[PDB]
Amino acid sequence: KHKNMYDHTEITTDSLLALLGSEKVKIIDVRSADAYNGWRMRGEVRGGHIKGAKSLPAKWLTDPEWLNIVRFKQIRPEDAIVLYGYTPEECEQTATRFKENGYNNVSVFHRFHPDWTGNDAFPMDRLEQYNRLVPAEWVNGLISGEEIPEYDNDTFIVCHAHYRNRDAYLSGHIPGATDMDTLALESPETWNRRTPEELKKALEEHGITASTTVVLYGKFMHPDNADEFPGSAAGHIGAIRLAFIMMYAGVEDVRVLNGGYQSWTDAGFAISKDDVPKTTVPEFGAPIPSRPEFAVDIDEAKEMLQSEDSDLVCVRSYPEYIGEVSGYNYIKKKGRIPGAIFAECGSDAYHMENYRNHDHTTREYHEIEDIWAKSGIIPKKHLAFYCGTGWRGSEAWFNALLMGWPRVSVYDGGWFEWSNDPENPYETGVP
Ligand SMILES: [Cl-]
Ligand SMILES: [Cl-]
Ligand SMILES: [Cl-]
Ligand SMILES: [Mg+2]
Repeated sequence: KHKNMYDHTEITTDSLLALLGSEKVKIIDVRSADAYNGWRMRGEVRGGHIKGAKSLPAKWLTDPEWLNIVRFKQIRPEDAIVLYGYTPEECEQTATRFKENGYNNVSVFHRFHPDWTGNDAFPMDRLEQYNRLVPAEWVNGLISGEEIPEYDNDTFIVCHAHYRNRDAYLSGHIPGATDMDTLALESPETWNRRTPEELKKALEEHGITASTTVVLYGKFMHPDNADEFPGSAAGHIGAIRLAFIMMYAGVEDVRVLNGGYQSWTDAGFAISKDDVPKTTVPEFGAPIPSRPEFAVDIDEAKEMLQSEDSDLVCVRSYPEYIGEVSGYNYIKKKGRIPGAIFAECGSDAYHMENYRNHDHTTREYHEIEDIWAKSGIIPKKHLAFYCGTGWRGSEAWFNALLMGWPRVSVYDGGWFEWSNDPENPYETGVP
């Protein structure tokens, strides 16, 4: 009876079942986040995670901040740790890593697949709209013409988003993908979505119809506030921003590659440097916008601040929230919209650390859900997420949409439109 860094105790199905409600037990899913979200990556008939399990992909073992990731997930040495993957062998390195860092109660559950996934009495959970947030393997099957799950279409396009930075695309992109400048779908004057006529033309010239499956992704290139356009380096926020606008416009099937370009190269797939010409289409095929409820403008937003069942969700940084900085080099006004609920995005206007993992995949949705709930951000309300100009609001909105929330919007104008009217009230300083 000694602590063994390399030999791990197995916990049986019956023991684990009896512990599903224990507050002192942490069930840890070491598969990829996409499998955790619900993708049936090994052909299992029930996808998702053991009910109550947290997500800690073994892929993160090479991250030097691994222990800080564990600690901010509130996984503590006094907890009983139960690990599972598709196989117990996939858990061994994670089990050892926990034991090397002072975690003495670590078990491996051997029978998640196919035992747990294959019996409907064993409770599981999943991200309700997981099929909109696709893994790299799905994209690779799509462009290769292979059969893939959650796809019944015959027309697709892979779109590499960027803000006036074609080099983000030309320096390496998914084979066959074409680039879309974010300026194609949003106006540099208002930083809102363009008019219906402009959206129709822009989508057609990029080869997109309403019945085209659009797969969006961007390249993270370490945004720097010292640069004139830091957004040129936050390509995957821009991709989700464009996903919002396309879904607003009326593209029926929009997917986002979870984690963006890094997920493609982390999977080891081939990259291309061809400047792929556009294959235009003549008619978009649906009235624009087909889903106008996704977009909230300033008059409705003011109404939502007065309504009991509605709220605006400020997805800005803390220095922006208290009026220390405006967040952007082209905005002078500092302050915040009075009455909005704060949901801190991350470090600045071009980072989403509170909504992402280190590899830029979306944060474990239960964590987003629970933090939001502590502030009264809940699905029974009509929610309009916003930020400076709508990029971060769109990513927060997308995370809520993935959870299946029935009334979530982006207040497009954000602080930029709000503060451009001097008659609009604003707060400043620490609350
Ligand atoms: Cl949907
Ligand atoms: Cl990004
Ligand atoms: Cl604000
Ligand atoms: Mg805007």
